[PDB]
Amino acid sequence: RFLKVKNWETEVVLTDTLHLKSTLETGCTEYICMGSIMHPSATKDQLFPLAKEFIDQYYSSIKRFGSKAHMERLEEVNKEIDTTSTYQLKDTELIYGAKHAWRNASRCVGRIQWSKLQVFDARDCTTAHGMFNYICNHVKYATNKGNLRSAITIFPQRTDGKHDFRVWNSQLIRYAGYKQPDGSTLGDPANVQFTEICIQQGWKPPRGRFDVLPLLLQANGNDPELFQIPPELVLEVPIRHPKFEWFKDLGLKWYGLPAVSNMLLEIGGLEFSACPFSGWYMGTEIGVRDYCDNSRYNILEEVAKKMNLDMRKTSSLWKDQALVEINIAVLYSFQSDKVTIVDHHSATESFIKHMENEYRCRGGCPADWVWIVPPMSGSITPVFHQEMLNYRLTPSFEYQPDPWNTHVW
Amino acid sequence: CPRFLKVKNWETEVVLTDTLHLKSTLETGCTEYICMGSIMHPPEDVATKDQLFPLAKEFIDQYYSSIKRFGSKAHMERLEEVNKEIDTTSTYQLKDTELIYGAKHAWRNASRCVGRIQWSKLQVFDARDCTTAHGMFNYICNHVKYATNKGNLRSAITIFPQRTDGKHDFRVWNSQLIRYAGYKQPDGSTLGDPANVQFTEICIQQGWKPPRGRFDVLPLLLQANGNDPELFQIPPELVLEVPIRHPKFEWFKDLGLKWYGLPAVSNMLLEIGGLEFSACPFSGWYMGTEIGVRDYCDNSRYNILEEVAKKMNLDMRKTSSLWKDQALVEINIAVLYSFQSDKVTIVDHHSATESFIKHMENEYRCRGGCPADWVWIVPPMSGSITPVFHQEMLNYRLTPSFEYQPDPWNTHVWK
Ligand code: HEM
Ligand code: HEM
Ligand SMILES: CNCc1ccc(-c2cncc(CCc3cc(C)cc(N)n3)c2)cc1
Ligand SMILES: CNCc1ccc(-c2cncc(CCc3cc(C)cc(N)n3)c2)cc1
Ligand SMILES: C[C@H](O)[C@H](O)[C@H]1CNc2nc(N)[nH]c(=O)c2N1
Ligand SMILES: C[C@H](O)[C@H](O)[C@H]1CNc2nc(N)[nH]c(=O)c2N1
Ligand SMILES: [Zn+2]
Repeated sequence: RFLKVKNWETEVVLTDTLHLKSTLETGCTEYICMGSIMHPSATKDQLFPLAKEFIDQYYSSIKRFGSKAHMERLEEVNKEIDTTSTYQLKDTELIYGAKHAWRNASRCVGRIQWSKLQVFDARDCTTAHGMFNYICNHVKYATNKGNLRSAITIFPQRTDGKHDFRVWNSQLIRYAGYKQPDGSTLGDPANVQFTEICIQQGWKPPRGRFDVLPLLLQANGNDPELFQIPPELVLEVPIRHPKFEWFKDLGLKWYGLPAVSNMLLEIGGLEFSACPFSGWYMGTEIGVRDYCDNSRYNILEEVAKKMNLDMRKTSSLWKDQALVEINIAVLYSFQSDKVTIVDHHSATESFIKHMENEYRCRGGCPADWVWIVPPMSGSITPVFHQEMLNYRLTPSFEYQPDPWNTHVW
Repeated sequence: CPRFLKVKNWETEVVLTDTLHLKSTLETGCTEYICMGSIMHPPEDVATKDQLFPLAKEFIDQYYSSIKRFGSKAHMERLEEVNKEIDTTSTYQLKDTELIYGAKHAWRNASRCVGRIQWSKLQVFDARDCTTAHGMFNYICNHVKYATNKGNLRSAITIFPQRTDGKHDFRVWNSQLIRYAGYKQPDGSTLGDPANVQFTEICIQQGWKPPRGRFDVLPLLLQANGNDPELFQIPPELVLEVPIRHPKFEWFKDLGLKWYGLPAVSNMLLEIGGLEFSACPFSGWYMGTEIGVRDYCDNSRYNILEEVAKKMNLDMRKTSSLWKDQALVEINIAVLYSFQSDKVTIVDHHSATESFIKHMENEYRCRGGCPADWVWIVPPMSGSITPVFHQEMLNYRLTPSFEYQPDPWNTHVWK
C-alpha cells in the first residue's frame, strides 16, 4: 500500500511508494517494534539474484533497462559467478553502488550531499602498506586544508572470509584512552580497549589527553600492522569560546575529519569489509556526544564550574546551560579556523529539504528518527516533528563484527 | 517469536532480558520490512459476543493471577458469571476491584509515558452511574479539585459508563480538561494557543462567549449517553495557574506568561477486558519540558523563542550562534522555578528520566519487561544528557490500555 508521512509542524503529508522495494528485514514485527535497538537481529546460488537485482536497478537508473549493454552484462555476471563463485563490479557500477549506499543510509542526516561523493577504487590493493598509502591519500583529499570533501575508499571484496580486508580502527582518526592506576581514565574512555590493543602491538603511547591513534590495518586476512598517519595530514581544531575567554584554558581540541572505517559496504551481493568513508562534522557530534556523554570525555561538571553555575539541584538545568555553551564553542572554533562544520539547525533543515526531494523524484526516503533527531534541542529542529518511515534498501552500509573477535592470529 | 529479547544500555552496558513481549495483544504498525516507530497514529459498531468472551477471560485470568488466586473457586465462579452476562446481555460489568486494577494497568502499560514509576498510586473515581452531562460536569469538577490538591498534585482518573451499542457514547469533547483558547484573526494572526483554534470555534458555535484573550480557559464540552454535547465553565477557583518568572531575569515576568498546573488527558479510550470506556479523563503532574519546550517554543504553539531571544540581547543572524538553544534553556529554567516557588508539583526532565530508568529496571525484574516508546520517552531538549537516550527499549502493546479514538465532532450524529 501507499504510506503517508505527516509533518506535525507544517501539516505537509508525503506519500511513500519506495518502501515497496525493500526485502531486507528491519527487526520489527507486527507485535514488537525494535526502532531504538542499535543492532537488531555467500554462495553462487544466493549471489546471482542479488547481482541481477543490482544490475537491473543500475541500468534502470541510466535509462537503458533491457538494453544490449544490460543483457550482455547480465550474461557476463552469470558466467563469472559460475566459474569463480563471485564477480567484479565495473567502475561505473562501483561508483553508483557507493553513492546509493550513502543515499539509502537511513541513519544519516547528511544525505542531501549523497551524489557528491568522491569514490576511490582500491580493489587492486594487496598489503597493509598498500592500504596505508590509499588511506593517507583519502585523508589528504577529504581534508583539503579545511574545505572538507566527502570521500570513500573501497578495498577488495570478501572472498572466502579468511582473507578479509579490514581497517581495525572504528574510525580513521580517534584519540587514545588510557586506564589510570588510580582507576580513572586519561583520554577517550571509549577507546581504552583498542588503545591497549595498539600498545600491545608495539605502539609507544605519549599518554596525553588527545593522542591520535595509529592505524591498524589488515590486508588479505593477515595479522594487522601499525602505521602513524603523518601529523600534517591530521587537521585539528583548538576549541575556544567567543565570550568566555577562560574556555581555551580547558585545553580542548578535536579532529576535523569524521571517517567511519568499521562498516561493511554491500553492493549486488558483494561484500566490501574495508570501505572507510568520511564527510564533515555536525557540531553536536563533538559538543554533545564526544565531550558530554558520561562514558566519553564527560566535561559538563568542569565547564559548569567555570560558568559559576549553581550545581546542587538538577532543576537549575545547570547541565543544559553548560551543554549549549560547549556547542557554541565548537561551532565557533571550526568556523574561525575555516574548517567545514554544520550546526544541527542547518543540518536538519537540509535534511527536511532532502526528504522532500526524494519523495518527489524517488517516491520515498528511508529514515531513522531515533538517529536523525539531534542529541540536543530536539523539538526546535524540524526533524523532531517529521514522521519518518524506516526500511532497508540495497546497496547499503551494514555493521560487521569487531575484527579482534573473529581473527585467528 | 523468540522467547527472550535483550535490550542494552549503551552508557552503563547493563543488559536486560524481556519476556513480557510474548503477552503482546495487538499491533504496532510495524512489519518485518518497515518500521513505523516515529508515526504518531499508526465504524460506530461494537464487539460481538464471540469477540468478547476470550478478551474477558484473558483479563479476568490476569486479575486473579495478580491477587494470587489463579484457579481458585472465586476465580472459576467469576469466569462463569462473566460468561453468563455476555451470553444473555452481550456485554458485562466490571467489579470495582477489577475496574481499579484495569485502570492502573492501562497506565502501567502506556508505552509513551515517562511517569509510570507512579502507576500503582492512582486514585480511581468510578462514575459509571453517571447519566447526564451535568452529572459529568460534577464528576469532572471533583476530579480537578481532588487532583489539584492546592498544588500538591495527585494522579487520578474518572471513568464514565462504557460503550454499549456505539450510539450512546460518553465523550469529553475537550482533548484535555484544561486548555487555553485560540482565536484566528481576519489578518491571519492568532491570539492565544494556535493549536486550539478548531475546538475554540466549536465552543463559540455552541454558545460560548469568548473573552478573546491570550490565556482563556476553555469550557468543558460534555457528551452524555450519545446526546448532543453541552457547555460548562470550570469554576475559576478550581483552575490552578502559575505565572512564569525567572530567578535571574527580572524582565521575564514582563512577558505575561502563565500556565495551568494540571495536565489532564480527556480524549482517550480506556480498554479493559474488551470493554471500552470512551470517556476516562486522567491527570498527573507536568514535566517542565512539556510547557517550556513544546507549549511555549513549538512554532505552531505560543512560539516565544524570538521574543525571549530579543530580550536576552542575543545575536540572532546566524543559527550557528545557537541563540534558539540558549533561549530554550532559560525558558525552561523559568518554568521549573515558577512552579517550585508556588509549590505546584513539577518534575524536571533529568529527574523524571532517571526515575523512569529505575522503574524500567524494576519492571524487567518483577514483570519480565516494560514496553516503552523511545521516540516519546526521550525529552524534547537535551536528549543525550538524560539516561533514557542511551537505553534500548522494546515497544509493544499490552492490555488493559489507553488507545486513541476519533474526534467526536467528526463522528457525532446531531439530534
Ligand atoms: C558530508 C557530510 C555528512 C554529514 C553532515 C553527516 C552527518 C551524519 C551524522 C551526524 C551521523 C550520526 C553519526 C553518529 O551519531 O555516530 C551520520 C551517520 C551516518 N552516515 Fe552521514 N554524514 C555525512 C557524510 C556521510 C557520508 C559521505 C557517508 C557514506 C558515504 C555517510 C554515511 C553514514 C552512515 C552509514 C551513518 C550511520 C553510521 C552508524 O550506523 O553508525 N555519511 N551522518
Ligand atoms: C503522575 C505523573 C505523570 C507524569 C510525570 C507523566 C509524564 C508524561 C509525559 C511527559 C508524557 C508525554 C506527553 C506529551 O508529550 O504529550 C506522558 C504521556 C502519557 N501519559 Fe503520563 N505522566 C503522568 C501521569 C499519567 C497518568 C496518571 C496516566 C494515566 C492514568 C498517564 C498516561 C499517559 C498516557 C496514555 C500518555 C500518552 C499520551 C498520548 O499518546 O498523547 N500518565 N506522560
Ligand atoms: C556507542 N557509540 C560509540 C561510538 C563512539 C564514537 C563514534 C564516532 C567517532 N568518531 C567519529 C564518528 C563519525 C560519525 C560521522 C560519520 C560521517 C561520515 C559524518 C559525520 N558527520 N559523522 C563517530 C561512533 C560510535
Ligand atoms: C500533536 N500534539 C498535539 C498536542 C498538544 C497538546 C497536548 C497537551 C495539552 N495539555 C496537556 C497535555 C498533558 C499531557 C500529559 C498528561 C499526563 C497524564 C501527564 C503529563 N505530564 N502530561 C498535553 C497534547 C497533544
Ligand atoms: C514525528 C514524531 O513522532 C512526533 O513529533 C513526536 C516525537 N516525540 C514526541 N514525544 C512526546 N513526548 N510528545 C510528542 O508529542 C512527540 N511528538
Ligand atoms: C538506545 C539508542 O538507540 C541509542 O542511544 C542511539 C539513540 N540515537 C542516536 N543517534 C545518533 N545520531 N547516534 C547515536 O549513537 C545514537 N544512539
Ligand atoms: Zn518498528
